[PDB]
Amino acid sequence: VAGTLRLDLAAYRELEAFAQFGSDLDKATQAKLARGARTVEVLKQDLHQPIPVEKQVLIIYALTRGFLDDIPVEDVRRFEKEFYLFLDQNGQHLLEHIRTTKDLPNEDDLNKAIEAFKKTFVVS
Amino acid sequence: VAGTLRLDLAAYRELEAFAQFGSDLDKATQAKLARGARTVEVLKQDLHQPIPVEKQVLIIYALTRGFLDDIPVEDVRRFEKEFYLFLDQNGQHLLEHIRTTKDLPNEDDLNKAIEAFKKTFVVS
Amino acid sequence: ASLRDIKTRINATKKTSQITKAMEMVSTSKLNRAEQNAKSFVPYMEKIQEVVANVALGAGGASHPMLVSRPVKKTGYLVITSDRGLAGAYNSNVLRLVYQTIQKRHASPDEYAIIVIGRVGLSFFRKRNMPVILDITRLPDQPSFADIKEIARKTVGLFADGTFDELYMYYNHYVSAIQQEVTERKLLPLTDLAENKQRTVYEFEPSQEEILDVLLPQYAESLIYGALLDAKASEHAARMTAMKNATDNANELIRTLTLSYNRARQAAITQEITEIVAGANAL
Amino acid sequence: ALAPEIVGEEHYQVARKVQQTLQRYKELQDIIAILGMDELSDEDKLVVHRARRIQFFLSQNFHVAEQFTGQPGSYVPVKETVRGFKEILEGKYDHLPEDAFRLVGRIEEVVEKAKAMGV
Amino acid sequence: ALAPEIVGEEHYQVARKVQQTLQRYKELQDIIAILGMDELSDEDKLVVHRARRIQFFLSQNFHVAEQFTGQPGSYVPVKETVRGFKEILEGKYDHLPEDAFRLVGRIEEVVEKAKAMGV
Repeated sequence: VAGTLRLDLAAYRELEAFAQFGSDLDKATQAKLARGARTVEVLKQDLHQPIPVEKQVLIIYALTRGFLDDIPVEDVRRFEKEFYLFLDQNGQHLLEHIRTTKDLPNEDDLNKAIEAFKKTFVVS
Repeated sequence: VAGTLRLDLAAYRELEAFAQFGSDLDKATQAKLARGARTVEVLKQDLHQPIPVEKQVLIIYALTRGFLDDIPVEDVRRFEKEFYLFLDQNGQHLLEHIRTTKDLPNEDDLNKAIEAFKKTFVVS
Repeated sequence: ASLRDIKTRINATKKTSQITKAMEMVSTSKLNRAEQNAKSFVPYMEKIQEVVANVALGAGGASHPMLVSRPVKKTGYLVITSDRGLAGAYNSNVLRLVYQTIQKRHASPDEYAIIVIGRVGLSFFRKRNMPVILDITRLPDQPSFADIKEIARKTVGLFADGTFDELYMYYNHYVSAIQQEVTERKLLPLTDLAENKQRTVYEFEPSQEEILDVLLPQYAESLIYGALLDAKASEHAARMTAMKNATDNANELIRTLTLSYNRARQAAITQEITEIVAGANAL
Repeated sequence: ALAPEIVGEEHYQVARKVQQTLQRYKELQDIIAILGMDELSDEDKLVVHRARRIQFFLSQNFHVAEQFTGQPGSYVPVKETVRGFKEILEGKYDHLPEDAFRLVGRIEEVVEKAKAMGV
Repeated sequence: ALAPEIVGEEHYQVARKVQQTLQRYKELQDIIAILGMDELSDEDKLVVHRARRIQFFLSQNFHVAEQFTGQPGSYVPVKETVRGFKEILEGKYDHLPEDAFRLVGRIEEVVEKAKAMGV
């Protein structure tokens, strides 16, 4: 997932020089700007709060596959926190699989877990 | 002839910016862009091949007197190359006149010589 | 600051100048293509108006020149704006004048009525709370009569059947390519005309009234279309001048930042030379 | 000492939001200078509107500056500073003139000064 | 070495044309980003269509990148690469997706990758 993150962030930073010219641009450009802003909000982190890699990979997957694109920008931090809490009680097999095999779990199962959490998430 | 050449080159270098969409008659397309384009084309020179001052005078006079208005921009170089040979073949009187007196020859004689050459030239 | 500090801002401002100049060129070509439609439209409007000059005179009318003038009930108002900004106060003048005059002359949402063209008008009226009835979100940079024809027909039909009292259009004219300003005019009742009679006895093959009843709506649509063409020309001229002034200001900033950078780097260099000389002298 | 566990989460949030708004206002200066104020988006206009007022409200009249200027000076508790800046951030005083905030103490003196000027 | 008699007339022609197309494409990024590419003239849109493919074709998979990616490398002769660029310029491959041209060797392998992805 890191390659996809790099590509998205590079496109965002290249296009950022034009975001000063209003909110009306080519229809793909504002979507790219929204994705870049969401990545910027995800990469933020508080002090003395290290994150295990098995949770980092999951949240970056959720970001990069577009599961986060319906959530507004200012709710991303709360989404990440609630998502870690949800993963603590459910989908523990995902964490164990990643932690023991250094690879992503079943594709369909991960999507199902993301959808299950997105159902119980609440938006402001 | 150098003074006449200078202004055309300066005007073209000034108006190079608006080349994509020119519609204001000559101010945008004729004798302000086309003349400059042909000037730039005749100022190109091949490597390690100098040419005599009389032939330079002939070609610059031809450019400035509008005798190249009909030639396409991509054929001006071949026009000049053929014109040098035509001069060597017929304009010995004009070339010797310049090489001796350091002055331009008769206007009508020179114009009829270039018109005779244009009769034999073929556009590609 | 540092040379490293200065270079980034110089780069950003140079890129801004580039973009503004490119947009200025595009607006110039758009204006050149935009004036052609006004040239084509003038004969149609004049030829319809000259027929009106004898058909619509000497008669009571079909409630258009009768001045039905219902005092206050959602009398219509036409607002024509752009869709993209970068035009300076072009849209601001129109929206400001419309809001002020309509708030001065009207005070009840039932007395109010607005028809808006372009995205920014809707985007501003969402900040406000005005009762919009219909809209056209976008129009190609070379709008034809047929492009706006259906909405013009809808609005003129709403004027008909007594639903709408009378209409005013608010849009920008241009004194020249460099100056653009606002006008408003009272459209449907048609209080002014001129009188000449050439075939006044018999131009009326079905009848006098019937041809007028359908000729008037088409005339009003033509008037709205002409106002639209003038608004488009004003918009393109406004973006031309706005980008020109923006590029000029950016170039001024380039000049100032460049002088500062060049003067700072020389002080740094002479500091380095002083250090070298003193170090040599110490031994 | 500017850490949440030391001064309180409310204080930390207010300080960080103030600094963020000021940094955005600083970054917008060149585009304001070249492209004009009106070309700014609706959010950036609000950012500038709040940022100028915060920048002016940071000023204060000191006791020992009574010699330079006739104003007697003021002493402002941290709680009052936090509450006033929070109210400014949430847009309670967007309609007051800019000069009302300059060189005063607590938030209420801004209201009194605006009333004196007629707001 | 990029001279007509050193590399050949065809090689010089192809290289000069590729450089011209890329340089022209460099002027349209901001315009395309701000105003939708639909407002550009028809020729310019086709120029952009070709420039994207040229840029993606300039990349190549290396033998030493085996460790970095897991894909074996390729060696492209100069005659084959100039013919491939000439074909792309003259348009007998405008019907393929741009993702096909990335990190690949000869022009035939581009068609093979496009067929693999399902064109």
